[PDB]
Amino acid sequence: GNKYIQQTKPLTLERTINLYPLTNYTFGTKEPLYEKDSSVAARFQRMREEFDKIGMRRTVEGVLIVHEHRLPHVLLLQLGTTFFKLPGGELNPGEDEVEGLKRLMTEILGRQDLQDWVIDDCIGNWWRPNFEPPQYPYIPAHITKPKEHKKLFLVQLQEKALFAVPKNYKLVAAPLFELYDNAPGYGPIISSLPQLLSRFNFIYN
Amino acid sequence: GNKYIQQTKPLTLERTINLYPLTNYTFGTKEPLYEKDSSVAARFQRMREEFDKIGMRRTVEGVLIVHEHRLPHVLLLQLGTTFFKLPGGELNPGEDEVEGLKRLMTEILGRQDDWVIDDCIGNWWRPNFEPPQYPYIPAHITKPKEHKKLFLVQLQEKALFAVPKNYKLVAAPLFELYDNAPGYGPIISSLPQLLSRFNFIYN
Amino acid sequence: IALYIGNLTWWTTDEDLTEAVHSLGVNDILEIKFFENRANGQSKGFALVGVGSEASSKKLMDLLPKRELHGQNPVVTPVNKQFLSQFEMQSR
Amino acid sequence: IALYIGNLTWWTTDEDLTEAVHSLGVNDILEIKFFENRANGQSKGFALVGVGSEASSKKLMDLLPKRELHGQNPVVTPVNKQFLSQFEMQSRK
RNA sequence: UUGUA
RNA sequence: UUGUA
Repeated sequence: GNKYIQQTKPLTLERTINLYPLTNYTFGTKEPLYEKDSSVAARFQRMREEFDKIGMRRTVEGVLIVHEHRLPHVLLLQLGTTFFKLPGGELNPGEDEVEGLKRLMTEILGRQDLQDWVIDDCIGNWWRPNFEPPQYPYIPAHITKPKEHKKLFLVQLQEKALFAVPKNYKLVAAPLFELYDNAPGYGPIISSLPQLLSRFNFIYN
Repeated sequence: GNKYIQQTKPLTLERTINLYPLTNYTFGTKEPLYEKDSSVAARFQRMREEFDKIGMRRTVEGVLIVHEHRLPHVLLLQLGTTFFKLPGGELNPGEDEVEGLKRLMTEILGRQDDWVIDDCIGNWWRPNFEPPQYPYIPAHITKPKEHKKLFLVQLQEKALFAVPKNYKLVAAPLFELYDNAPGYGPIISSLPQLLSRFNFIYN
Repeated sequence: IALYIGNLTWWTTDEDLTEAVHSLGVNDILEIKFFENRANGQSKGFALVGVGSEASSKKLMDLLPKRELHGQNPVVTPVNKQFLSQFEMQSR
Repeated sequence: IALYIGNLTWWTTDEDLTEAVHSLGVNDILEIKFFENRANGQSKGFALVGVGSEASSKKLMDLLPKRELHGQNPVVTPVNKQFLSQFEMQSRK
């Protein structure tokens, strides 16, 4: 008898994604990149101001996945000892969401020597109703003008590639069970990634 | 001046889903449905057992969403005022996931007098014959007992839902579930996040 | 100059509220800030409102509470730490 | 009739763990119940394990250490609430 | 440790 | 309340 070929599925119904060993990826340094804002209260002030000239903040973050021991790890930037962020940032007004993440990723991990990113999956949306830390994966009934909107994009990696990192940031590969139900550790967003990625069908090369 | 035509966006990048007012949807009572398992240690006993000859247990659940006041609501099933389960169940060995779900849904919410499902929103695996379920398979586990798979069930503009006497069909707004695992389990309560990616329309 | 509005649904919004006062005809709204469950960001059902005029403040004090938002009567009081407590007692 | 087995990585499957055991002459395994964080489900480095044969136990004890599962030498020990107290203290690593 | 009308 | 380098 001869093997039948399981056809590909509607992407919406099954998304297959390719993960390669952390080793396949090499990471050199680069001049450090101090954030635009500084203190906690510092960035909110900036927000208020900007919201009045431009409007709602549009933030995009990229979730780069590798794996180890048949277990996905998310690359998390890390300032100091206990702060993590996903590579990403603020869009310039009018900017095409994806084009903007590309610009940002390159800005934040670019190799000295024209790479290209594969972004074709939005994996989450988070909204800040008012001008404080609170963020929710949805816009509350009473809110008609959110202060900031965050869109999340799975970012596929190739079999191998090289990246560069600000001399101030350290780059860690968070495994999922390290993040799961670990809101205190990494926040709500980052810590719910295991959930938000569970839908993907991963391949460990 | 002349605008260029917006290119098409891959569905994987922007999934646009149509929602309708909860009030377009109504229930009628039906013959009550009990559960294959009864007591707690039962399901696991059956689980253990079944697995031995069937292999892994494949479970699915459907996530029917409605909208009121610009807030997506999920239809859950309650009995005692503290238990809420998604519609769905175990598959029969070899059964197709989607068709499978359809079957179980209609089975549990019929229209004597249809289902649309094109999205997988989640996955949770049960590492042992214990309660714990995680949205991923831990590295030391090679053969997990149960495998739950959740789908977005698109609904018609309006419909009727037969409801086993023993069940009340509630419609939780998102915030009710958010961060509320002590109320709705870790699956259910993480449905908000799991749903955030969808570009909903509130018809 | 500021106040407290309450006894309104959790879907009563800054926008469609401003319409209410615009109906009384004030337009003074500087800013509005809702109180809400941090856990899920759900509105508590009352907002601290910000205003710039005093004569309108009267109107709000005076007249608003005898109107229906979504079937509710806007229990408007001025900003006081002893009012507030009843507004959250409300939550319960 | 059970032992403990530790100094195991968190990625030591139950399969590869058993792969090593039959490779000692022992063909009467029981349970192979792993201990693991209930929050994230991560393996706790050790696993309870019972055995029908009760001399093969010695086998493990003697032979399993000085073998390498994922470049780590296991630690076959009898069952004991002091070993519990021992492994558990290790998990915090 | 969303579980027993 | 993952926030100070």
